[PDB]
Amino acid sequence: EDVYQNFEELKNNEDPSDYGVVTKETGSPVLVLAIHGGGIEGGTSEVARELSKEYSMYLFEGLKSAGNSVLHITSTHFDEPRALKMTGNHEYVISLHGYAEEDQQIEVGGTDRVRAADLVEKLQHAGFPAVLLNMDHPHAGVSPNNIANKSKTGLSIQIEMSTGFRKSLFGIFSLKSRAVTQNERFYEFTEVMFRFLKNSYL
Ligand SMILES: OCc1ccccc1
Repeated sequence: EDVYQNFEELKNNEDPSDYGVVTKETGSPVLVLAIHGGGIEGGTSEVARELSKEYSMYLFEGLKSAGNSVLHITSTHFDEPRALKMTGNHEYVISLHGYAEEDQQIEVGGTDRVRAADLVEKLQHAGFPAVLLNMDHPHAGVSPNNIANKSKTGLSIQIEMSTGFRKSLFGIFSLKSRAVTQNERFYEFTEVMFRFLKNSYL
């Protein structure tokens, strides 16, 4: 159970300095969506920002020194106005999440079954620990109420990265230092994603 039921409630309860909405609009068919950025799901801000070099980006970040968990709003409740605008303006959505787990794992779901399966094969071939989630899996992200699915097509890829995988990409795993300690494994991962996105969306 999240602390807030929707963005209007979070905005009325939290100091505006303690979160940030960040957008990059390029006209790319694909939107990179990270609604749990900053301290909420650590490392999702950095993966989103690197992919935004080629793709449109929506980022919601928790910027508290601690207690960013209160800023988590589940995808089916996430209705921040700039997110509703940007998802509606794009053909396809890749949505970035973190979940709690020490082992290195990437769970791939979403409504775009063909591209989710292709992404898992490319990650596995490239030596990353990806599994495809199917429609009855809890992390599937197939709800029409899911922010990632409110696009022109309703086709999404949901990328859920374990704590262990996210911690593997940074010298220092802090709000302050992830963005300036990205390692060789961070660029190898984002290169596989750039390779996949250029090929899979034409
Ligand atoms: O310069 C960042 C970047 C890396 C790989 C592909 C596209 C862009």
